[PDB]
Amino acid sequence: NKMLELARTRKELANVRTTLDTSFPQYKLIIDRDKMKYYNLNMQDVFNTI
Amino acid sequence: NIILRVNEDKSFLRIKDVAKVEIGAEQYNSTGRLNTSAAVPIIINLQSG
Amino acid sequence: VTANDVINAVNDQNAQYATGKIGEEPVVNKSPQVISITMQGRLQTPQEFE
Repeated sequence: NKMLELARTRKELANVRTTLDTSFPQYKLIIDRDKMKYYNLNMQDVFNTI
Repeated sequence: NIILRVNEDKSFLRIKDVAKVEIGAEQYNSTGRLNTSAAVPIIINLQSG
Repeated sequence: VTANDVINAVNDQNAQYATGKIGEEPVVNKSPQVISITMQGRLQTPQEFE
């Protein structure tokens, strides 16, 4: 974004754009490994269920 | 912190208890020198033709 | 005994190879020499499969 602003404001270039979009919503899965193994659960089984 | 076992006392047996973990190398034997000074040799092969 | 018990026994007791090296860096330092350990599970004669 900083580079694109610099290219926009000067240096004889008309269009400057980036296809990098980081605004996509995501769900970050936080695994509590202590709690996961406290019950006798394998990680692969959990993610197969998911 | 990989959990090998749970001790039934609500305590976890982890790899740190039975092993020593570090970032090492796949192989330690081979070496290289450049005028009595350690170096990484890069053998470059010329393509046919 | 079922045929599955024979399939499992043959598949298990007729096994491939596994090797290591004893007296190798870094666990052993300044060793006089390097020795390789080889273990084979293969069966070759009909008496060995009986």
